[PDB]
Amino acid sequence: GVPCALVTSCSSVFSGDQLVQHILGTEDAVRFYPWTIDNKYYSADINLCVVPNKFLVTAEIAESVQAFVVYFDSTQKSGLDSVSSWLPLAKAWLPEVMILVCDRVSEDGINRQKAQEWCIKHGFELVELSPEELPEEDDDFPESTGVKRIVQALNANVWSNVVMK
Amino acid sequence: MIHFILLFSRQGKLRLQKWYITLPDKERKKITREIVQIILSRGHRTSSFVDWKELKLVYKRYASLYFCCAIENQDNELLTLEIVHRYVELLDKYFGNVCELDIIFNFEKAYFILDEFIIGG
Repeated sequence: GVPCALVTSCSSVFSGDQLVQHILGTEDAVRFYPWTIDNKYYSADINLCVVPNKFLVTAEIAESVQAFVVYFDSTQKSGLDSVSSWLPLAKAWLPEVMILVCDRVSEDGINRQKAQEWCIKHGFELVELSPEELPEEDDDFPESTGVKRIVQALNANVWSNVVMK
Repeated sequence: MIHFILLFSRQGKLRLQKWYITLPDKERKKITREIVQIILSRGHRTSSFVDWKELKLVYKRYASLYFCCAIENQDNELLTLEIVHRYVELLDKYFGNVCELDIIFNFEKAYFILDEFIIGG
């Protein structure tokens, strides 16, 4: 079975389909987008599965989920309410890759502290598509950000259908 | 001396561990789960280490990986930070970068490099 990276958005401004087109660009109803992960260790044909609402997740989608990438709106204090509503499904699927994505954190809403607390509690990593700051010039081993970081994280996974090199 | 060395990700995934104390696997897992939570939750770099039980957890983030070396409270955390950095340089020399991907798919080489650089803790 071809694994899925389940992608959804809890924001009304930015959709899972938009996020998936950003991922594919790197070097309601469910939609599947084929994507071949290719690196020095393996290649793996997966699907980026855009699921606009959780009630469209069928048994057969669920059993294929090996990554979960959820976009959220950080502008309000309530921004993680809708994300946390996915957690019963995420703890059922037990994906090895779990990524919480926003455009950037908001000090007036979900700030970095609150997003980090939630990610560490639940086994996610926080990614910003448009970090306000560029990384420090003396951060000699910097972390990738944005969609590049999402792609790195999806590469750092032993997909069930890896073809090893 | 060094009690153990951990390499883990921002998602809390333990990718490499080297122990210099004999403990059953479930005990080691209790320890590493707790330590990973503590280190990931530190948002401000106000020390090279976290005091934990009787140990000093000397740690540093390199790219998306945390490197943690647990030493005794009286031990030299400055030399430990240097040791961690020198291990990272050895990894960077072999793999051409510092990536979780390398630790996942070339675990034995990362472990070999560490084990042959560190003698007994």
